[PDB]
Amino acid sequence: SASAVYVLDLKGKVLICRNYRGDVDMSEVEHFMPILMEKEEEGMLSPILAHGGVRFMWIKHNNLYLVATSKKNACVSLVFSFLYKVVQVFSEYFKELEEESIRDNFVIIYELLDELMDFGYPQTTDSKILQEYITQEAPRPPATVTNAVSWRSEGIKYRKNEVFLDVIEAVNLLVSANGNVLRSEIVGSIKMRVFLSGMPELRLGLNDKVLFDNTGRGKSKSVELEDVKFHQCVRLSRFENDRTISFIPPDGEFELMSYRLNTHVKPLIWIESVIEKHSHSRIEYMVKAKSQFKRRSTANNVEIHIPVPNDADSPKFKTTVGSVKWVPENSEIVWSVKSFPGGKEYLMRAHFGLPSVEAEDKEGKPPISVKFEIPYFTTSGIQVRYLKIIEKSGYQALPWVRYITQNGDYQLRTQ
Amino acid sequence: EIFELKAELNSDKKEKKKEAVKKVIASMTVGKDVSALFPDVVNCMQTDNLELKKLVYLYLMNYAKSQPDMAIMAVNTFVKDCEDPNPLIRALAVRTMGCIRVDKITEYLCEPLRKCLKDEDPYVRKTAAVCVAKLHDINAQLVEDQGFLDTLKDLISDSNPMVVANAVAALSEIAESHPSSNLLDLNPQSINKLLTALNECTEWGQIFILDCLANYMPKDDREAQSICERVTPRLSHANSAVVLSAVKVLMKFMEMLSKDLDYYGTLLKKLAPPLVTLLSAEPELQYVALRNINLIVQKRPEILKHEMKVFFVKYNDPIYVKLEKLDIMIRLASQANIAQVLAELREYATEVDVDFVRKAVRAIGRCAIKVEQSAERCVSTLLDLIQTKVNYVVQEAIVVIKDIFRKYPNKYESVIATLCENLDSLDEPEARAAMIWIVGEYAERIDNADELLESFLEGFHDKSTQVQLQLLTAIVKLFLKKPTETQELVQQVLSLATQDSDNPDLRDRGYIYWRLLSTDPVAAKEVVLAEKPLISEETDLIEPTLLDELICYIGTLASVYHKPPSAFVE
Amino acid sequence: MIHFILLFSRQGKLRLQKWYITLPDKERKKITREIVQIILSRGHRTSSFVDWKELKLVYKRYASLYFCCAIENQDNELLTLEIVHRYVELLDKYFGNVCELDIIFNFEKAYFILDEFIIGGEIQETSKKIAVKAIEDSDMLQ
Amino acid sequence: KGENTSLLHP
Amino acid sequence: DRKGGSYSQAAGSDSAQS
Amino acid sequence: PIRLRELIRTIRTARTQAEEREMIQKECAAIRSSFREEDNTYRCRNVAKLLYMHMLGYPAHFGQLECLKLIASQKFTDKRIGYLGAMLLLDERQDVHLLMTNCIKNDLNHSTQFVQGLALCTLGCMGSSEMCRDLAGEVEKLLKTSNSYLRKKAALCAVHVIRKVPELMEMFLPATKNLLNEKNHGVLHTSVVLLTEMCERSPDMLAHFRKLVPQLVRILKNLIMSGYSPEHDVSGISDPFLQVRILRLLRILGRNDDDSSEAMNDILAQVATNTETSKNVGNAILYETVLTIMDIKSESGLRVLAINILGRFLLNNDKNIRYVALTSLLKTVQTDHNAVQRHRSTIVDCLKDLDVSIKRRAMELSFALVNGNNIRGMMKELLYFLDSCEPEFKADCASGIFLAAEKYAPSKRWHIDTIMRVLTTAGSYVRDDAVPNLIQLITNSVEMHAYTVQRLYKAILGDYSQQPLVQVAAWCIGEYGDLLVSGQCEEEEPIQVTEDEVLDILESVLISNMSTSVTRGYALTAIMKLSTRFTCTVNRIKKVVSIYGSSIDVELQQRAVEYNALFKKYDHMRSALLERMPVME
Repeated sequence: SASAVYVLDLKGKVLICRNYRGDVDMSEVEHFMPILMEKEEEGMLSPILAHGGVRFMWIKHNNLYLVATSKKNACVSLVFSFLYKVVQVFSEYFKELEEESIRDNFVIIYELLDELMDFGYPQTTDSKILQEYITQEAPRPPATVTNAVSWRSEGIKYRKNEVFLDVIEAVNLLVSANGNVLRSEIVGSIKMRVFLSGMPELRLGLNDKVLFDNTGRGKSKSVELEDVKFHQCVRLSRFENDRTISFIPPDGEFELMSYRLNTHVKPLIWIESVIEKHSHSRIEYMVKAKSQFKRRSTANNVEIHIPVPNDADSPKFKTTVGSVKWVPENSEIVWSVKSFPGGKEYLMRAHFGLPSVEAEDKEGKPPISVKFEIPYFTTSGIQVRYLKIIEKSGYQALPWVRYITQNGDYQLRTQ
Repeated sequence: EIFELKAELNSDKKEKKKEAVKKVIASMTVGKDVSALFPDVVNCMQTDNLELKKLVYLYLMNYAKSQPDMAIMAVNTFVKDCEDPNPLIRALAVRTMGCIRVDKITEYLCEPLRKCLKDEDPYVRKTAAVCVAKLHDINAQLVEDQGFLDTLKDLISDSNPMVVANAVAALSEIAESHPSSNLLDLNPQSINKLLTALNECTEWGQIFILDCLANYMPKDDREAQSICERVTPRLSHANSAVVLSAVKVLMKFMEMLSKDLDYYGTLLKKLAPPLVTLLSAEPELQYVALRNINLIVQKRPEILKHEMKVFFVKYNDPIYVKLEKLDIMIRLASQANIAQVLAELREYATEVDVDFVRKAVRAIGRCAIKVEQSAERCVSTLLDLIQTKVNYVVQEAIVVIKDIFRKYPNKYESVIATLCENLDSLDEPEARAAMIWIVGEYAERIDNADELLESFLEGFHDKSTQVQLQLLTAIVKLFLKKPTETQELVQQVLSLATQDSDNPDLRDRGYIYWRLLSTDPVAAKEVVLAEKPLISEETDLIEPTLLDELICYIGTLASVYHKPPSAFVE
Repeated sequence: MIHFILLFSRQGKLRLQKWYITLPDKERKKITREIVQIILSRGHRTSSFVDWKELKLVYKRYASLYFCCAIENQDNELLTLEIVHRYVELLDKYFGNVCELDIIFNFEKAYFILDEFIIGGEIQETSKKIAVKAIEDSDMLQ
Repeated sequence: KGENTSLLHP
Repeated sequence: DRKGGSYSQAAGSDSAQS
Repeated sequence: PIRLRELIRTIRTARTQAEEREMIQKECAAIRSSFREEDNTYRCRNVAKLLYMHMLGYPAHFGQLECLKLIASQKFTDKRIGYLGAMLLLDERQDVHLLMTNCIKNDLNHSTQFVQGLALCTLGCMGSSEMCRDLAGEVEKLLKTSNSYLRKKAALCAVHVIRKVPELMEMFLPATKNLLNEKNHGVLHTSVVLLTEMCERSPDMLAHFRKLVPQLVRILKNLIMSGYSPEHDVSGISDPFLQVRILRLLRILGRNDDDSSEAMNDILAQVATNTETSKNVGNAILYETVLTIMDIKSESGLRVLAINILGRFLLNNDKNIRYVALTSLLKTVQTDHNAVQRHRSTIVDCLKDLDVSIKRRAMELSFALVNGNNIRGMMKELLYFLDSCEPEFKADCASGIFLAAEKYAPSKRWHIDTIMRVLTTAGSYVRDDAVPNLIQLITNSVEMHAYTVQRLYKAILGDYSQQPLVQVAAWCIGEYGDLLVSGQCEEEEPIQVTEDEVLDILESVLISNMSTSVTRGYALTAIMKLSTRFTCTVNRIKKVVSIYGSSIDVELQQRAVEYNALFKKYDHMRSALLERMPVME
């Protein structure tokens, strides 16, 4: 129940604001900046500010704070969802999120803000649907918004019906400094880039553990996703009844389903780090990386970030495989590897000096994070079975999909 | 500038009118008071171009309260535009009519609102529903006089799921501001009809549809079972707010569910994966998810019993998320994951957040106090932290030890020697007072208690009132226990706190202690050094009456602030 | 003696800093932040004089960039303003049409001029031409 | 701008 | 080619489940 | 070798604070790499970049040894950079300037006049407790030289050493003898400053330093006569710094002697009329002369002229002039207090001024001008100012009002009423430290207790969130329960006190969430004392004490346990230790 959603800037200047209820004076935005400065300087800064009886909820964008003031006990979650939808719409319409576009497309920006929500109640959220009525370069509103299918525009015609899927894997590993992995969760991501003619209704079928058990085929390798969240086009009733994944695919790239379950397998990369840090004399980086993934798989663009000392200087690198570059901006050593075949073992020996003068304050021990990304690898073993592409006119579809395994929250606690 | 803009706007060329409108819009956005030119733009309002009409409407809405008198020259244009064949123009006019905060302007807009109430366009229906809600918020009496309640009620029973959701949201908002009199509650048929359109409502329509169920109170288990069965699919929605609304609805319905039936177990099993999914959301919604979990934790704590790994704060997690993670872990602390909690707290004590370090120390102390099975582990962790040579950590460990001693001091005699020499030079009032109290109450395992208290007696008359009282209590306890080595110390303390102490409460305490010492030293052991009863810890659980009310208020501002809905609004 | 002298801009950026009192770095930063906040939250008719922490915090900025001084409560107030005006005039004469851009670029020269003008919070050069001649001679040395 | 302006304008 | 795993053809449904 | 200008431009090109920090770290990495290699060619540029970064707010701990290495270098630019680094990033608590003593000693005998002056300035700016001990001998050696450009530096170094080491002033007595004939203004100013510092440090040199009064008077007369000069003449004031120093020395000299005051009386009289205050320098000189006259035993005419000058300056619209006049009036509060009463209207009007400093000065002057006859009249004005005072001035106004009431209160009843009104109006602005003073004042007064007890009872039932007022009310109840309610042992006629409302109020305060554990202790002590003081409501507080003995606070729990033990096992001895506490000053 936000009173007015506004777009601010890094210097406190409001790029654009649009009142929806009018219950709060527009001059309250001036006090938002001092309140944020005080909260940050005292550690009490939070996304939802509070200026007396009015709460100033704001989120940090690429360059501006999307502040949405409110007065009553409105749905904070609803405000957050509206802000996320607005951010997605801005990203779709504007390729850049900075002050260069905020002051460059205000003519269409005002119309989009007016059309998106009214009186604090969001009404339009389809970026593709909104692009059919609001353009920066007007006809009646499309019937798709009025119709039940607001995620599949009818009448779309394509020369070919090719859909590019994406089996994106997220390997999140939380290895403590004691050597044990605490948080080992893998989040699936079934994203498809559908480009076909008409309004096809995808009939998804994969190797799910629940589906195999229900059909009686619970004996092969089936993925038991702890959390499975369908997209907007996905029908909740069909999945609730018999795990029937039937929905109308959108026009373009969209996230249909996203698996989320814990992992009980060994890490794909085993990283052993050593710290022979002399007392203000030198430091040793006994970093050893063991690839626990299958030898048939290669981790392309592997970047094992090793945090070096804050005041460290004059580093010397004695490694075996992979380029090592010390970036002073990040204050860490990135064990950069172009391609890392599975089962590889790379040994590195860092050595640098330290200033004689001791530091006045501690710097902390940031965790070691790697940026491995091995495509065409399915650690979870979930295999897609079929995708029921049905059209009223009738056409032969040629769906495509690629499985990509990358490194997510794969942080390693430092000693 | 202003004169040139006025001359351009007073011309018959559309090309210059568009440029003038763009310049005026840029000036207002740049922070220029362009309300003085509002009457000039009034003449250049009825234009065929759709781009300039939106700008004119926006300028009028933004220049309506500033110049209410000059706004009387816009009713005719709105009335003319309220019948345009283009649905977009009608929707824009409906939105602009409700956005004008004019008391004398909404009076003449009732006829267009009545005409557009039966608008065939679903977008037009939504726009009229929004305009009716805006008019009712501006004038509840005007809305009642116009008789729009019947039309809003009949809107929910028509086609257009988006328009139906908008009408339901408008009705809920009107009833939200209403005094509960003549409520818009509906029977099970209306609930079933809304559930049938729930699968057809949009992302925003789902929230509006689920908000209505938050007010209805089920009376039968079969109806509750059907409602739970229909709300179960809502947990598989990518919209986090829709997931939050569905969780709130399920929790509200669980207040009438029967634990004997298997529906409660299935609902509990299906709620944990939703919580796990919500915990990995965006940082802005992470705090909301944590607040919702904390609010629902006190109601059914057996749902998230096995959800402990996800409660760990991430390295890149925000400060607000890090603070909430510790509270979630403390609320969900159990003996099964005691070792994991201790390991996380030990890792959380090596960070650089001083506030984060203090919060971690407080959480560790709360976990140690709640569960006596890990008391030895907590004591060992506190000793290691004290040996960590951290000033804030040292004060936190001293406070934790002092709190633990008053709670479980039966087997706390093995730590007095270690804490006897732990760099007592710290001047923190919360740590020095705790150390003094621990020494006074635990003045048996330390053979040099009198010598340690000598250093703290140099500035007793100007240390602190609480510190002075604690030192006096420790001296009295030491004299009562061992008066051979503290016979002169008690007299010195009485002289310093009775003659050179000007504190009223401190002076009274010193006088009482002196009177007790001069009356009967034998009785002082049974009067001053008595065995205190069990200390009643402050229960962190909210009151049952407040918990039930917070259950209905799910997703609102009151859940993050942990305050009553009427205790935070103005 | 002047405890500290700091040249701070209107936006809050500090162009000069010279403290004659030995304080911790965190404490010095906190004091500077508090002084900037007090100056940034002060009007144009406040007399340019503040008794902060029992210190005569005198603020008088002749341009966008402001200037501050901190003297003990034992001398007159107008003397600080006269000294500040004299220092500004000497800096302008040494540089020639001093602006904010040149102050950042000539930070080392500004520090040298301040050292040659006032040392330890006390006035070191009463005349305006002798100090300028000495600064020019020192610069010409290489 | 406001930074290129003279401190005293002399 | 393309980094992240080459695109592969997909079926229409579980032919082995009727 | 990145130049400082390039770094400044790069910093100016950065937008985000994180981006600025990243750029600063990127530059510092190269700087540290160059420093670790023992680079000596482009060391000046690295030093300048490091100084700019340190001024920008980045750590510079690693860049300390490079400054020490460059300080002992031979290049003039390197020496200047090292001196700047030592002055900026070197401090007494740094501990890295200890090795710089050898470099300073080596540079102390340098032939170049720029290196020696820079070293002297650095030593003065970073004077330490141990460096001055090993550098005191060198400072005195340069003090007897004839270098005009170095005489001021030597005087400044001596003054800094004396300030840092007050026990080293004994070695400077014979070095400054016969130095009042310096033609250069800087050398004379340095000598005057050194003499003033020596006089202010200890009074042993006042007699020896008081002999040069005629020379100082003649110098001041000559300077006043020489009103035209190219150097030191700003805004028509020639050598304003020298005149200010002379006025300060005259004020500090002879502050308690008659011959010194009489010798400089003519100079003060001539200056008080032969000076124009149109510019800021003239106003400052007039203020300094007025302060010197006020601080010395001057003539009645000088005092009248100073009062007239202060009164004329009080009407000036300048905020700085008004602040200076207020400060002068506050300084001359005890002295010429009778003549200060003529500006009562101005003092009252200054409270309403739109200047925070002006308002504070007016409030301080009003507080210092409170006498034994205008206290009653000024009480209403003080209450009005406190009621409509700024949030930062409410606590100070309340403290000043309490001090004025405790110092020159016309009567105990009026003072008690004023204190009660302040406590009711102060709320969260009354300092907690004043609570013991108020308790002592209440205990000392033993004649007005029934009215005070009734007022405290009335003001405590209304609100309880005021910690100082709540504590004062609790202490008053505990001390005068025997007088607050009369004949309340059993049921009686309806009166203000019924013997049960006090217990309920105390229980609510103890259980109220608006307790800081200090008022809770006072309430518990009052409840315990009410067992013997009050005999009407008995056998009911024992249950509360037993229940209150398990409180979360360790001290509160111990107090509750002791109270329960006393109530359950020492019922007959309760009155044996409840005697009234003694009253002392």
